[PDB]
Amino acid sequence: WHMPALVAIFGDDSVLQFGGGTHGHPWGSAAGAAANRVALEACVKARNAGREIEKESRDILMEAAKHSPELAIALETWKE
Amino acid sequence: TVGDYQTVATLETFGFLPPMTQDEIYDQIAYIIAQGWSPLIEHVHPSRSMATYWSYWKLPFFGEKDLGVIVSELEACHRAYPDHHVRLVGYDAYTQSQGACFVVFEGR
Amino acid sequence: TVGDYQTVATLETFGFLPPMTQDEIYDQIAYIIAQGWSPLIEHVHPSRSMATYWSYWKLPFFGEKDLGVIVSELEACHRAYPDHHVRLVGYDAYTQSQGACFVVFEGR
Amino acid sequence: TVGDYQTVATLETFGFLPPMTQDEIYDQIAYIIAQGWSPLIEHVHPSRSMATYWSYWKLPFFGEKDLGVIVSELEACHRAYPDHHVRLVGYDAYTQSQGACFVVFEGR
Amino acid sequence: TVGDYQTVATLETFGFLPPMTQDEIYDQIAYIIAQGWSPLIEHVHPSRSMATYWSYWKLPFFGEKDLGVIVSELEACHRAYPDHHVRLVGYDAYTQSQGACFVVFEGR
Repeated sequence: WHMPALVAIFGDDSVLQFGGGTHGHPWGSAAGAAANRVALEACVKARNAGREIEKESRDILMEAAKHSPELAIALETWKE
Repeated sequence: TVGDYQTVATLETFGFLPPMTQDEIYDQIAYIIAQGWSPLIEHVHPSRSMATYWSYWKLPFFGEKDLGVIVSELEACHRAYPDHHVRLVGYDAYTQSQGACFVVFEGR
Repeated sequence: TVGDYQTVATLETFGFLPPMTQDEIYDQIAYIIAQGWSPLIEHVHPSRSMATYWSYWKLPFFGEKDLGVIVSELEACHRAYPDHHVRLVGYDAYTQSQGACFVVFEGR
Repeated sequence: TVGDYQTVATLETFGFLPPMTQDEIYDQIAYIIAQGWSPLIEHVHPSRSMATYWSYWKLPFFGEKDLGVIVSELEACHRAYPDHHVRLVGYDAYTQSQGACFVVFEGR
Repeated sequence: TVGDYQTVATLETFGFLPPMTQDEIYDQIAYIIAQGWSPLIEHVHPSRSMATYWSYWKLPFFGEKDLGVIVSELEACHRAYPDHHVRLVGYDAYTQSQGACFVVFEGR
């Protein structure tokens, strides 16, 4: 859920490194990466579309889990 | 098979999300024009998708200040090369970098 | 014809014996549970049998004390990938080695 | 579609030019003979077009001042190998170089 | 056509000539035995014909003075391997080399 907070202020020339964010996914470590990669690109695509990522976090992040079941549970574990 | 994730191929960016509709490209082109970059279109065959340099179509639209003509160009390359990827790229003249790089048509 | 031995392909171990029967698998899994190791199942296409790392399914059964689930869970990965090898692996946490590594299904 | 210049395969020279006419070959052979060079006929399987050595046919025409045999012998190599590039090569004995190396037949 | 020599594939020895008649192989075996060498038979598939070591059939014939068995054992090898080469080799023990190495059957 912190992706809109680490993209709106870190720009695009930044690297996001997780300690337990990837490995702490119930569906293994492979699904953990798909949970952040989908969440990251949704925030960017919302910023290019002129939306406010830091303000519309819930609606930007939730509409990507519909086409991505991994995020559909990643949003539930790290609620909210 | 839930939850069993399989290794899947995306090109570089915006591939994990569903294919872009016609309206999303409108806003992306509006943004890339508003940033002052120069839109540019490339295409290659999916077999050589890992190549460093793609093929131009045709030249970068230097000094282009309207999105109403770009939407026509992207279709011509696709109908000329129906089995090739179509990349929409933006060129930054000052920093010599790319502001946005995402495949628009995945290649039939 | 005798005597002309023809070289044949074996995976790592137990390839020279006939295909494992159900009761043999039961005894092997019971032993692997009794030794305290962690059962683990992998699967790859037969062409990629030389790959260093196989595909997990789904997570290592850390300290499972029931042998009736893995035998049913080994068939699940088999139906999910009926054109793949099905290997059984035992994970030891303290010595960080594998005391049992044998393929179960040859791949239909 | 213009302007879209697509990369195309040309061998060494005159490949950008549509195929040479019969009367043109007469003039090229006359020029080669007038320079004192030695005509020579080579042919290679088109997939092996990248080899630095082709196959002779048959031996170099050393000291030949008649152009009525080269065209008939050039075509004989074509009947013998109808799926081969046909090359006409001129040897310069004094400089140990080649003053004219052009493909006459594209290869059926 | 003459004279335009074409490159042809030969295994190592006696392949430039027509394949040996059963009378010629009889004399070759007689010579090999009379020199005191050890006949031995090999076989591989023609695709891997350039391999360093072939496959034995069945074992070396240490000091065999009966030449009626080799002629029937190669036919057994040929029938068992209808699409494999059949090599007959004469093993010399004192010099640790091979006194003769010539392919007998070319493989159907």
